[PDB]
Amino acid sequence: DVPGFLQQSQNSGPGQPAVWHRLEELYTKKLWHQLTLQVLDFVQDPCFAQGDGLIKLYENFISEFEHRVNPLSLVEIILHVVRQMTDPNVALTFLEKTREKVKSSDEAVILCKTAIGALKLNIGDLQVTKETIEDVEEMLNNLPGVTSVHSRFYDLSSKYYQTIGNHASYYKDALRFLGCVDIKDLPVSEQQERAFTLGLAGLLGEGVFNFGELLMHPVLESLRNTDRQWLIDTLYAFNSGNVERFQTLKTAWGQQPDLAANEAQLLRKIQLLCLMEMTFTRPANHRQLTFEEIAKSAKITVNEVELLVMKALSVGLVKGSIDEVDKRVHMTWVQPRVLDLQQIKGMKDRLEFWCTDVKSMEMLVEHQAHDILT
Amino acid sequence: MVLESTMVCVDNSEYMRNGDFLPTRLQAQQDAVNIVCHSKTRSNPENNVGLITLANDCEVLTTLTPDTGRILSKLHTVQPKGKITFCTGIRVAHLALKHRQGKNHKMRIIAFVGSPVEDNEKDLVKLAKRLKKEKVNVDIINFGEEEVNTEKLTAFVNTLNGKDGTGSHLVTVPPGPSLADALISSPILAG
Amino acid sequence: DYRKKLLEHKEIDGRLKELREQLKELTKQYEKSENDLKALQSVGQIVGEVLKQLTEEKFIVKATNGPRYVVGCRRQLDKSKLKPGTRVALDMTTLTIMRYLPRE
Amino acid sequence: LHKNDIAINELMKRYCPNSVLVIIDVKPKDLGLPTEAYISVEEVHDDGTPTSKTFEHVTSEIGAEEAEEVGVEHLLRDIKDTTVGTLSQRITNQV
Amino acid sequence: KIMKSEVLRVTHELQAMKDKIKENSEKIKVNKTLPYLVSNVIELLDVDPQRKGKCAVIKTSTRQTYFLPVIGLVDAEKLKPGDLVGVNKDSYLILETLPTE
Repeated sequence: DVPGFLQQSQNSGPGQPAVWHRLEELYTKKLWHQLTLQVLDFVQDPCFAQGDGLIKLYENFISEFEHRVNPLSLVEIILHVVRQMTDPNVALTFLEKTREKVKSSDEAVILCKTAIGALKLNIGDLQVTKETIEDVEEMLNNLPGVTSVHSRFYDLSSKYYQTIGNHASYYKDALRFLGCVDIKDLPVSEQQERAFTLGLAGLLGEGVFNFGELLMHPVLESLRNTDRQWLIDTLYAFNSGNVERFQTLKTAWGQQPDLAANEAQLLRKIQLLCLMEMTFTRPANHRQLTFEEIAKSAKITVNEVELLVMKALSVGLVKGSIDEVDKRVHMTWVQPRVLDLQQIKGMKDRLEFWCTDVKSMEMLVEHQAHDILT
Repeated sequence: MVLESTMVCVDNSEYMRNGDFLPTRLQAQQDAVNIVCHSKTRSNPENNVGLITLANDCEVLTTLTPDTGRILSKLHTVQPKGKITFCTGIRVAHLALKHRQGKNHKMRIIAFVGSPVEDNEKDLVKLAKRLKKEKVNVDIINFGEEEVNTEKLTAFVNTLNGKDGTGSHLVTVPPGPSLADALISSPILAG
Repeated sequence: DYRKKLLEHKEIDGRLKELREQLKELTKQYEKSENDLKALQSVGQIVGEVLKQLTEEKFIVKATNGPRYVVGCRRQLDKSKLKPGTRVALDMTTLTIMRYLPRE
Repeated sequence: LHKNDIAINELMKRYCPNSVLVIIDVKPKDLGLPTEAYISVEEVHDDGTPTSKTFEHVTSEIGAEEAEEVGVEHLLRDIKDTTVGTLSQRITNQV
Repeated sequence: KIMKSEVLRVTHELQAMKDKIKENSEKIKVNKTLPYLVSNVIELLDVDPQRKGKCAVIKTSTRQTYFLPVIGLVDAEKLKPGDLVGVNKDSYLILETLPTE
C-alpha cells in the first residue's frame, strides 16, 4: 500500500501538491515525526474540507500503525475528522478505538475522555457527560499542570456553562482560564466575546462577593479597551462600590436578557459592597457607625436594615454584632481582597508608627534597664 | 593501563524510533555502550562510567563506577520523552567529573546525539571554548540527520579540538543499514 | 505468513508472562523477612503491677521478682488503664510504660 | 531558596517519600530560629496560576532527647537553666 | 512484545532482590547463632486499642519475668505455652522454639 499510496498522494488538487511535495518527500524518507508535523501543517491549513476526507482515512491508518508519535496529534486530526463529518454515531467508535489503540505509555486518556465528553456535550446527553467531566478532573491531580488539557477542560466547563445550571463553577474555572492564558496569540476578535461573556459570567456568578480579582488581573482590562467601555465602567463600579444607583441602574437595564430575575439578587450582592467598603473605610477613631449611612448608601428604609445586616451576617463575610439599643452599626472583620493604595500608604504609616513606638519603648525601658539589671 | 573516566549522554527523544533507520537504534547504541564498556573493562577494568540523558531534566542514571552489571539494568527504562538539551547536557558531565574517586583517571566524555542541536553558534563557541579551556577529551557522536550533519558542527569541533597531536576525534556517521557499533569502533576511541 | 505470527507472539508473550509469578509471590515473603527483622528490634521490656497511686502521674509498681519501684507516665497513653488494679509492663530504661499487662 | 531547589528537591521527592526541606544559615548571626521546615507540597492557587511545588512553613522546635542535653550542658557551662524569678524572666523582658 | 519488554526491568529488580537478600539473610545466622538459655513461654494475646495487640508472657529458668510481643519468624507450631525456646542475652526475644519431651 506504500507504492499504492503514490498514486493518490501524487494525484491531488490544484494547490495541495505543494504540500504533497514535502508530504511525499517526508513520506519516502519514512521520518514519522516530520511526516507527523506535515500532517499538523495540513490540518492546520484551512483546507476546503472537500478532498481531505480520503487522507483522513489514510493518515488515520498510517497514524494507527505508526506506533511512534504522541497520539494527541491523532486526537486533534480525528477531532477534525468528526468536525468535517458530523457523525457522532461513528465518533464514539473512533474514540473508543483510539482508547483501545492508545496503550498506557503516556496518559492521554484525560484528553481522550475530554474529547469524548466534549462531543457528548451535544443535546443528546448532559448529566453523564458532566459526570465523566468530573471524572476528567478526578483522574490526574499529578504533576501535569500543563493546563492545555485543563484549558480544554475549561472548554468542557464552558459547554457546561451552555447549561444554565451553574454560573459559579464556570467562573471558578474561569479564574483558572484567567490564569492559564499565555499571551494574546489566541484571537482578540475572539477575546472580545471571551471577555464579554467572561464579564457577564463574572457578574452572574452568584457564589462571589468581589469582582476585584477579575479586574485586578491586567490581561482582561488590556483586552477590554478594544471593547466598548460601558462594561469596564460598571465592573469598576461593582468593584469600587456604587455610591450611585443611576449608573448601576443604566447598566442594570443596559443588559437586556435574563437580568430581571437575577437583578434583585444582584442588588442583594451590591448592597453588601457598600457595607464592606464603609467598614474598610475608617480604620480607627470611632469604628462604631450607624444605619443612616448604610440606608443613605442603599436608599432603603430603616425597617429593612435589620434584614440587610442579617443578610450580611448570613453571607459570613462579616462577624460584627452590634450591642446597641438605640440603633447603631458596630463592625468587626471583613476581607479587603481587592487593592487600596491609600491603605498601602496608611499601612506603611501605622506600620512604621508601630515600629518606632515599639523601638521607642524598647530603648526606653532598656536604657535604664540594662544599666541596673543586665 | 588506561586510567580515565567515561561519560555518555544518550538521546531519549522520539527521533530514535523512526522507521527509516535501525529498528529502535536506541537498542543498537545501547549495545554499543555494552561493547565499549566491556571493551574498556577488558582494557582497564577499573574505569568508571556514569550514565545520563540529554533531556530537559537530566538525571544521573548511574554514578561513575566500574561495576557495569547494574548499568546494564539502568540502560533499560529509558523513558522516551523530551527532545534535547545541549548546554546543561555538557555542564552536567564536565563539572561532574570533579566528584570522581580516582583523581588520576583522565577526563573523557562522549555524547550520543540523535536530534538536531537547538543551540546557536554563539553558544557553540562558548561551550567549545569552555571545554577546550578545561581540557577534556570530547568525542562527538552524531546519530541521524534532518538537515546536514555537520555544517557549524565542523567548526564547533575544530574550535573545540585543541592538541592536534592525539587529541579528540569527531564521529560523523552517514546513513546506512549497517550498525552504529562497528562504525564507531572504526576510530581509535574504541581500542 | 502474517496471521500466524500474532498468535505465536501471543504464545511468546505467554511464556514470558508465566515466569514472573514464580518470583513476585515469594518476594513478599522475602521482604516480609526483613519486615520481621525490623519487628524484632523492640526488646527489653519488663512487667509490673500497680497497687497505690500517690501522684496521679507517678505511682508505685510491684515487680514479679519482688523489688518495688516508682515509675512515670508515657506521653502517649492516658490515665484510663493507669488506674490501680492494673498489672502493667515496664522498661529497663527510664522505667517507662509502653502498655499494660492484662491478667489471665 | 534558589530556583533549582524544586528540581534538587524532586530527586528526593521521587526516591524518598514527600521530602521536607530545611533552610538554615551559614553564619549563625540571626537572632531568630535558624531552622525552618518547608513542606514540599503542590497547592492549587486562586488566581489560576498553574500548580507548582510550594514550600509552606511547617513550625519547628529544636529538642534534644536525653544525652544530647547532658553533653551540650557539659560543653557549655555558660548557659543557665530555667531559673524563674528575677533574672531569666527579666532578660527576656529586656531584649 | 513491546509492552512485554518492560518485564525485563522487573526481572532485573527481582534478581537484584535475590542479590540483596543474602546480607540481611546472612545476619540471621550470626544473630540466631546460640539460644543461650531455656525460658518458659505463656501465650497471652493482647489488644492495642496497624496497632494490633499481640503478646506473650515469658518466664526465665531463673524465674525472672519480662515483657515482649509475639516475635520471631513465621510461626505455625509455635504460639504454645511451652518451653525450650530461642533467646538472646538481654533482648529476651523468641527465635527458635523446640519441644522439650
